[PDB]
Amino acid sequence: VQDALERALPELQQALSALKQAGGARAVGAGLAEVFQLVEEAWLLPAVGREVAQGLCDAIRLDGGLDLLLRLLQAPELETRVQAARLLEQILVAENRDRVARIGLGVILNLAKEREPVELARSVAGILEHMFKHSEETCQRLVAAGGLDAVLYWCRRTDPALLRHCALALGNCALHGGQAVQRRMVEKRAAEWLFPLAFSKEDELLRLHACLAVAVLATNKEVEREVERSGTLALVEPLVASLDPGRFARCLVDASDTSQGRGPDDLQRLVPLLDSNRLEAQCIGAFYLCAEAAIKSLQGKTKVFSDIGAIQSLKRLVSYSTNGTKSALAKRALRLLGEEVPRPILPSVPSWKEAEVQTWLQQIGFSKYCESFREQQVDGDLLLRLTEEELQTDLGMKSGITRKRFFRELTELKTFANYSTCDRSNLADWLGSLDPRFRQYTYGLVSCGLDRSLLHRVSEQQLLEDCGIHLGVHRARILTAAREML
Amino acid sequence: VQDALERALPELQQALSALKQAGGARAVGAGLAEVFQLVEEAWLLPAVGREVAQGLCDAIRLDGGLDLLLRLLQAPELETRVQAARLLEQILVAENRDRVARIGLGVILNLAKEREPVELARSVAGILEHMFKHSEETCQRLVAAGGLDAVLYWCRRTDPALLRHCALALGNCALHGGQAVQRRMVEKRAAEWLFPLAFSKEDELLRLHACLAVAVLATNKEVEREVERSGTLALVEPLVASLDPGRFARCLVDASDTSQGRGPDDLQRLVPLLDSNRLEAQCIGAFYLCAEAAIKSLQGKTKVFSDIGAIQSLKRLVSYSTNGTKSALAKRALRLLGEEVPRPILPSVPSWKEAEVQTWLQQIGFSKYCESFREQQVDGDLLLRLTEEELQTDLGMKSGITRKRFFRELTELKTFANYSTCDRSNLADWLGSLDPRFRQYTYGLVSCGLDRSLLHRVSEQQLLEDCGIHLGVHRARILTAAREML
Ligand SMILES: NC(=O)c1ccc[n+]([C@@H]2O[C@H](COP(=O)(O)O)[C@@H](O)[C@H]2O)c1
Ligand SMILES: NC(=O)c1ccc[n+]([C@@H]2O[C@H](COP(=O)(O)O)[C@@H](O)[C@H]2O)c1
Repeated sequence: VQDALERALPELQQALSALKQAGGARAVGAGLAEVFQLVEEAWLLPAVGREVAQGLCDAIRLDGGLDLLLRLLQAPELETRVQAARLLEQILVAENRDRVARIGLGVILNLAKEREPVELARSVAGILEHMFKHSEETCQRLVAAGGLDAVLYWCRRTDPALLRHCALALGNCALHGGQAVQRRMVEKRAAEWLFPLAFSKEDELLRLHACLAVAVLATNKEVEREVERSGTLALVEPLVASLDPGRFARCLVDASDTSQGRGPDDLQRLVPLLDSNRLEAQCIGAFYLCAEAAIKSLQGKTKVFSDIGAIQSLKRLVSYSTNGTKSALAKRALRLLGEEVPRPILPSVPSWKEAEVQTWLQQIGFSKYCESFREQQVDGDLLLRLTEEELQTDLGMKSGITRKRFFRELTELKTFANYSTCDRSNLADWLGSLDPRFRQYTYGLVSCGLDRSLLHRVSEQQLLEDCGIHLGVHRARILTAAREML
Repeated sequence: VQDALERALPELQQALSALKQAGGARAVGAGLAEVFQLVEEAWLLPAVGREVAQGLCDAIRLDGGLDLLLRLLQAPELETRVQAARLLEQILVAENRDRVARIGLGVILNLAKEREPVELARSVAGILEHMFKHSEETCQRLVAAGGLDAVLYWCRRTDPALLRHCALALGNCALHGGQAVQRRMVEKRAAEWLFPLAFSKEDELLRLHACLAVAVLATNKEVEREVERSGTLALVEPLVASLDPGRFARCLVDASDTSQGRGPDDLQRLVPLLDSNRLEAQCIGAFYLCAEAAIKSLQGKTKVFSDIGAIQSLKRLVSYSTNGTKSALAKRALRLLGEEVPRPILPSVPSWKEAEVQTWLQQIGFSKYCESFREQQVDGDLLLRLTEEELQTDLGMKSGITRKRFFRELTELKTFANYSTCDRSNLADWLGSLDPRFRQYTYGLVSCGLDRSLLHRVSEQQLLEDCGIHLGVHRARILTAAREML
C-alpha cells in the first residue's frame, strides 16, 4: 500500500525545502530533526515499512537531499555535523549508497579520524558499517584508508551502540569483502580484537555479531589456523545451542535499527555459510536464517527464501548432517517456512541393499521408477556405477531431461556419501581438498585400484575411460594435482 | 498531399529567378527574404510540413540555388552575408548537406572565424550543428579546422539562441562523430565547458541538450572517468525525473526551428542509447524518445519507431530494469505508441521453479509448449542448460526455425539474468567487460567449476565441449582475454 508513501512524501518535500531555506544552525537542526522523525516513522511501520521507507530514501536521493546532507556534514559546527551523520546513517540504501561511494567517500574517511567524540563516533560507525556492503573495490579503498584501523580502534570503548556497530561493520566487510580483505584483516590482527566482544556478557546481540564475523573470517582456509588459535572461534558453537531463535527474533523488532529485518541481498550473503564446510559457520548461518525466517513469516514475505536458494540448502543440511544443534536449527527453520523436513539419508551408500535404494528413490521424487529399479536389483554398488545407456535402455528413462535430473540427484548423493568401507587409503579427503565437488569421483577411482601412492602415474585417457570422469576441466585439474606428487 | 507543394514551387521558382536577376544589395536582400518566408511557411505546416519543405529544398538544390547562396555568402557585404547564412541554416537537409560538404566546406570554416558578430555567429552555429551530422570523416575534417574550437569559444556568450545551437552542435558531433572525435573532444576539455550550460536555469532546453551531449560523450568508456569528474554527468539523472515529456514535447512545436520534430535518421542515433550500459545515458535516451513519440503520435507517424528498433529496446528496458525513472519513461513511451507494457521478469533465473518457467514461456510467446515443459519439469537449472537435441526430441520443437527463435529468446534471458546465487568469484562481470554479449556464458563456465583463478589454464576443446561455447569467434576472444592473466 502506497497510502503511507503518498501521505509522507508531501511532508518530506516540505521539510527538504525548509532545510534548503535554513540559513543558520537552529533552522538546520530543526529541519534535520523533522526529516529524521519522518523517515523513522516509516522504518517502524508494520509489514509495509521497508517499501514506504525506501520511497522516502529515493526521494531524498533526488531533490539534492544527499548532497545537502553531505555539505552539512562538512559544516564547521559539530552540533550540525552530528545530526547530519545521524540522518545519513538511516538512509544508506543501495541507491543512496552508490552515490555516496562515488561522491561521499574520502570526506567521511577524514571525518572518521575524530576518534574522540562519542556521538560522532557512533554515527560514523553506522556510516561505515552500512558502507562496507558495496562492491569489493569499495572495501579495498576503505581498508587502504583509516576506516578499518579506525573501527579497530573504536572496538576498545564501552558504550553498547558503538561496539554493536563496530561488530556489524566487521561482519559486513568480512562477508562482502574479498579474500584479500579477509587475509589483510587477519594480518591486521582483527581476529584477536573480537575475542573480548564474543566473550562479553552485557548483550547477546554483540556476541552473536562477533561470532558471525569470526566464523565468516575462519571459513577462509588460508587463515583458518591462526584465526582458530585466537580462541574465539571455539566459543561459537556453545553460544548458538543455548540461545532461542524466537527470542533473538523477538528482539531486532523492538529496536528501530533493525525493526524491519534483513534485506533480500543480505540474506543471499548468509546462505553460503550453510555450505562452508566449517561446523561453526554452518551453525551460525542456520541460526541467523532461522531468526530471519521467524521475522519474515510474521511479515508474510517467506517467498524471498525460495528466490535465494536457502530452502534447498536447509533441506540438504538436514539430510546429510550428523551434528545435533545445526540439524535442529535447520529443521526448525524449515518448519517455520512451512516446508517439509527430509528424513536423514544413511551415508554408507556402497553397503546399500535394494530397500535403501527404493527409499532413496522415493525421497528424491523418482517413485515412478521404483518398479524398474527393483526388477533389475539395482543396489548401492550398481547404483554408484550407473551410466546413461543403462538408465536409457535397461531402466527405461527415455527422456534426456529426466536423465539429467536423475544424474543431478545422484551427483549430490555421491558427494555427500561415506566411502569408509571402500577406500582404506582415505582417497576421498584428498579429492575433497582440491574442490569439494570432486569427492563424487571417489568410488570411480577406488574401484579401479587407484590409491594415493599410484595417482602420479595415471593418464588422462585412463581417467576418461576407466574412472569415468567426463568433464575435461576436472580431468585436467586432477592430473595436475596428482603429477605434483599429491 | 502535394497540393501545398504544387502551390509553393511556382513562387519559389519566381523568387529564385528574381534573386538571380538581383544586381544589387537591395534586390538580393528582397529575394532572400522572399525565399526565406516561403521555406518557413512550408516548415510550419501541420502533418505534411516536412515533405513539402523537403520538396522546396530539392527545388533549391537544383536551379543553382545552393551555389548562388554560397556565392552571396562570399559577398563582401556582411548585410547580405547574414541573410545568406540565415537561409542556408534552414535548408541543410541531407541532400542539401552532402553538396555543401563536397563544395561549401572550408569557406564556411573561414567565415566562422568572425567570432565577434552576433547574427553571423548564430547563423554559423546553425550551419555547424546541421553539418556535424555528416559522415565521420566530415566530422574529422571539421574538428581539424577551427570549427570545434570556434563552437567551444562561442559557448561562453549569453544570447540564448547561440548557446542552444552550440549545445545542439556538440551533441550532434558526439553522436555522429567517431570514437576518435569523442576522445579528441575530451582531450580538448569539451566536457568541462558544458557544465555551466547544464547547471544554468534560464532555459530547460539548453540544459537538456547539454545533458544529452555529456551523456553521449560519457557512454565511451575510454574517457568515462574524466568525463564523470567534470561533475555535470551526475546532474543528468535528477533533471529528467522532474521534467514532463509532454510539456517538453509541447515545446519544440511552438518553435519554428523544430516545429516538425526529429527525423527518421536522427532517432536511429538516439535508440542505441537505451543499450548504453550507463544509467544516465539510458535515462536521457528514454526521455528524448518519449518526447519524440509524443510529437509523432500527434503527427500520426508512429510507424517510424518500428522501423528503427525503438519498440524492442523499450520493451527490453521495461522487462530487465530495476531503476524507477527510466522504467517510468519507457512505460509511458510505450503507452503513447499504443503498444503493450511487459511485466518485469525477476532476474534470479538459476533459482526458478516450474511456475516461473511457465510465466516466462507465456511472456515470450511460446505458450504452445507450456504443457511439454511442465511435463518434463524444466526449471531454471534445466532451462539454462537446454540444447538442440533436448528441444527437438524431448520437448518437441521439430521445426529448426522455431528452435532458432527459442534460442534467440533464451540468449536474451541469459544475458540479462542475475547469477549472484551461483558465481561467488563474480565471473559474470569479467565476461561482460570483454563484450556484454558474453555475459550469457556465465552459467556455462560456473557450472563447470571455472573461476577467475582457473581461466588461464583452460583450452579451446574444454570451452567447446564442456562450457558449450559454439561460435569460434567467442571462444578465441575468451581464450585470448584469459591467457593475458585476466
Ligand atoms: N534493515 C533494516 O531492518 C532497517 C531498519 C531500520 C532502518 N534501516 C536503515 O536502512 C539502511 C540500510 O538499508 P538496507 O540494509 O535494507 O539496504 C540504513 O540507513 C539503516 O539505518 C534498516
Ligand atoms: N527537424 C525539424 O523539425 C526542422 C524544423 C524546421 C526546420 N528545419 C530545418 O531543416 C534542416 C534540417 O533537416 P533535417 O533535420 O530533417 O535533416 C535545417 O536547415 C533546419 O533548420 C528542421
